[PDB]
Amino acid sequence: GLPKNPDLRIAQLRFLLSLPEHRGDAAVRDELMAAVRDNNMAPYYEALCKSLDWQIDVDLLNKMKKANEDELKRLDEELEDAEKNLGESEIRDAMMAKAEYLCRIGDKEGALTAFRKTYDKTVALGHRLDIVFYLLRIGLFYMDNDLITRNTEKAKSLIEEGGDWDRRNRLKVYQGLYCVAIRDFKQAAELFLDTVSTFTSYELMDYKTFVTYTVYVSMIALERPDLREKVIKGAEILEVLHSLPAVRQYLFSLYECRYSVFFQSLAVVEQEMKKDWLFAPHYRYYVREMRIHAYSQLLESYRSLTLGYMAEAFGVGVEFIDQELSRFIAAGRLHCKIDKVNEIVETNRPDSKNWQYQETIKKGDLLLNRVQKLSRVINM
Amino acid sequence: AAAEHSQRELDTVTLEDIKEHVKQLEKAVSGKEPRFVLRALRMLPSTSRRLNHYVLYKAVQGFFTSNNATRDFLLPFLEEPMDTEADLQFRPRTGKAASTPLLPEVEAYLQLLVVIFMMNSKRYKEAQKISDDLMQKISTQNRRALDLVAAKCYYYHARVYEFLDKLDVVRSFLHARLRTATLRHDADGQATLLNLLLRNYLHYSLYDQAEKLVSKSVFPEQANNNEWARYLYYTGRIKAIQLEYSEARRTMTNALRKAPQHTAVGFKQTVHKLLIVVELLLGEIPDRLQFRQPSLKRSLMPYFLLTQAVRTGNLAKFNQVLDQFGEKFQADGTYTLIIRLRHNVIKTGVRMISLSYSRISLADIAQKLQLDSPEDAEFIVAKAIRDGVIEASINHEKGYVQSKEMIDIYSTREPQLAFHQRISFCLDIHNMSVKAMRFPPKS
Amino acid sequence: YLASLIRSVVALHNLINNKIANRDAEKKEG
Amino acid sequence: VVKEMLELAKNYNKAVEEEDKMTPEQLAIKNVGKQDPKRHLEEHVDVLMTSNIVQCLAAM
Amino acid sequence: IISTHLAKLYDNLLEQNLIRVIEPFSRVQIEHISSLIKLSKADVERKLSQMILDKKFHGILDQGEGVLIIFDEPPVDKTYEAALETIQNMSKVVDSLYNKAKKL
Amino acid sequence: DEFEEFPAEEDAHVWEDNWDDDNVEDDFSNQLRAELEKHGY
Repeated sequence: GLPKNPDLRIAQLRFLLSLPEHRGDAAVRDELMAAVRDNNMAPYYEALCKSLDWQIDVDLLNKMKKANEDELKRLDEELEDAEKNLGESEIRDAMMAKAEYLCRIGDKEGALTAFRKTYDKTVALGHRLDIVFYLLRIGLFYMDNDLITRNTEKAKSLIEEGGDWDRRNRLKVYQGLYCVAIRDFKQAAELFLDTVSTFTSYELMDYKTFVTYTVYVSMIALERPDLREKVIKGAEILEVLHSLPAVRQYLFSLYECRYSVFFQSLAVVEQEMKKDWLFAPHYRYYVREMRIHAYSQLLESYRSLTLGYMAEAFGVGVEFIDQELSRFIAAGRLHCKIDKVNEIVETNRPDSKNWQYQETIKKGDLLLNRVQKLSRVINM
Repeated sequence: AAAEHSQRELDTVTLEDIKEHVKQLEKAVSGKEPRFVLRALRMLPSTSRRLNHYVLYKAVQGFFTSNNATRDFLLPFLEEPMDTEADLQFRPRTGKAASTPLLPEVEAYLQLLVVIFMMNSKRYKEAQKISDDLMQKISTQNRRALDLVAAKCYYYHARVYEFLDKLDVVRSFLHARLRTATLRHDADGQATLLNLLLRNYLHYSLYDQAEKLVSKSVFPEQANNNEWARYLYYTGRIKAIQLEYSEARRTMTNALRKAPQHTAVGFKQTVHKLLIVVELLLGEIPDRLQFRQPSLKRSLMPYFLLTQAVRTGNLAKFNQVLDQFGEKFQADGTYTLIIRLRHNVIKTGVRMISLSYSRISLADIAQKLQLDSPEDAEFIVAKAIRDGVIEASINHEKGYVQSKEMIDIYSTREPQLAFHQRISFCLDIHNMSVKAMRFPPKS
Repeated sequence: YLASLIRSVVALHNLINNKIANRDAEKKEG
Repeated sequence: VVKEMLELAKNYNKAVEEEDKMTPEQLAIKNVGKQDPKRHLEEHVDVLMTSNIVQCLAAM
Repeated sequence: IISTHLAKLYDNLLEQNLIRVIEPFSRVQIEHISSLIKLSKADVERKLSQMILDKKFHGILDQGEGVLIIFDEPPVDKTYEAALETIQNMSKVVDSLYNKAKKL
Repeated sequence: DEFEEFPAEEDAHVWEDNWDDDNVEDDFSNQLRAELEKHGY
């Protein structure tokens, strides 16, 4: 539906070229180079060269820049012609069309300003959203944090006044994609799992990748009861899971309790997470997280399990399984205490009364602090 | 200039604020409630700023002006405005009111404002002469309300001396002046004086001298939140140095909790500085949400590299940080405490091992804590066990550090005792709320 | 304890409501 | 009783958090039906706390 | 169609039979339950693990003694749940008291 | 009531960060690759 301006594929490719091991990748360069020449991205090239120390093609740039100039002039000529002869509908589209060319050419700042001017004059609520959505994509493409949050606030407010379902469905993914990059995974699970059945924003990502993200984020977020009813038995998620078997093995292996393949399947999910432009800063926090759930899930049933069994069940040595439990137990993530002399791990899961009482002290203590904090004030 | 015209409007409003203060100040004197003054004194910091030479002159030409020597004392000490066009005679005292000597509350309040202006004007000596005379005035003055206004001036007077950078001349004065309050059962004045006194003590590192003063003295329980927060930090600083770590955390965390939500970017900065270092020496890795906060982000970043060192236990990294960021610690007054840590990094890892492992064989403890020999850990393993950083028993018969078998607490008496301290405070809050309830004498 | 807390928050709320009451009447007298 | 008092706190939050100021003195008199604010409040606290204290003291 | 559905059966026939066997015992060697069900200890080792995990029957599998500790789940003691919800309730009211305090 | 007595003495990342994240260690796939290879042989 919406335009592919800006192409998030370009952003993902550039981040991949930024990564050390892939900095020398040639296939990425062709695809990144292919996108620039096809859409005539002159300014982005400059930004691309300066960041990655690439060599600028003067002939391409001059022809591109002249093409950009003549194209920009043509839009400028069209804008002037519309102003003298046409009404606000034609100037509105002309200004709206003008910015879209800034998007295609990589001019971050110029695109933001041109669009902002259009939103000032745009009247129809339907057109207002499209420009708002347009800024959001710019933010994600450049990872411009403040822009993505501000427009998101605009989108929510604009939609609430008058919002058709089609745009609200789209915003749900747009809110979600940001959430993955701010490491707010739980909200990404709610946002995506409510639009997996009706994913209509093909601009951001292909459908196979949207479900692939959903399985990645769903597992870290949902508890086993919710994961079963909303992902494993989910109609749409499984269907595209027949074309991405590796993610299928990853999702099921945790649910079916095949931990040997889950850890091995996690190695792929850790490497893949390193290359995505969105899951890059969060890959380490992710592989750690699913690791804790894997351990805690197995220990949920066994009270005291031999560390020899855990190493065999996880297909990892006795030493490594002892180590990770040690590092995780300390941070208060796993409820267990490793007995190294006998190599036996005993679980310390609080009784229902204990946890409720503990919660009364904590939740109660926070409240009494406030009452004391307030009590002093008013009593003077 | 319109800026000063709003300023005099600010002056008159501050005069009206002062007149509000003075009218409330004169209200409390005849209102039979010292509480009223506290409102004027809390606006004091707010009205403390927003004043130039014309302000006090018209105030002192508006207030006082009884031909009393008072005018002769502060008028020369502050620049007098010219024949301003807007000569709004702001005289809350008219004739007889002018004839009547200013109540010790307003005079000090006006004089303090001059004192504040003296501070605001860096005139700590004219304020010194102003202030000590203020004290020389209020030293004799024995009212019940002036103790409040005296208390505020004291810290400013301590503050005027604070900018005077002596702090020993007022060491005795604040030390004796304190005793005047305690022999009066006065509440606020004793609180304010003690905090300024203690600041004096730590400023020269007489922790021994300071540790005594808190030992015999009793801080009024019904004290200002602002003060209660201060005393807790100074006691925390003293306790931490005295090697009473566990109590240092409890007071400092409690001192931090009492910080005036968001006004004092500084106090929260320093306390967190000690809390992070205090916590490390006790074997607890401090909260991470601290180091990311806006106000304390760069301020505590110097301590950040430290707490990362302790958890990593990479002594080479720990020394490297002291070499670089260490010098900055001295100004914060923490270098010494960090030096304790350098030969105490082993404790936490002993705690980390006791928190996760439950029967770790000693030889294994040596491997996971970098201890040179299995024998060396034994003293350290026991010592951490001995010092109550662990809850384990070392069965030397076979070299395994057993951890204590944790019990179902809800079936033991711990939860009841925790509820008692809670209920007693909850009931007390009801009494304190009900006890005051300040039903105004039915008009 | 839960009974004690409810009686305390109600107590404070009653003082805050009362502190407003006499203060508001205090200003309103002028 | 704790369940019944809980629902009475929900109203207490709504009744207070409303704090509607459209003549609040009149609000406190147009909503008097022996309801949430206090009467069905700590009235239960006294019953709940009296029953436990007496029972506990008898127990010890 | 015969595999997915039938497999679900045997995977269910095992549960209904595991429960019948464990009904009497209160602690039974994972080795013994294998003999009754006629399944390898590994097969019952797992199926027990998933049944406990999924909240099928209230028990726990201790591996160091090779025993499944059957037991009874005590209720969630509603009283504490009404208190915890109430604490948050009163936590919100104490907030609205703040706002009344701001008016001074 | 600013405590002027005590003087009031890039990384704009939104997500709250936990201690274990700072830990410096080789990627997980390299651990498993080593762990699997070591027990694999």
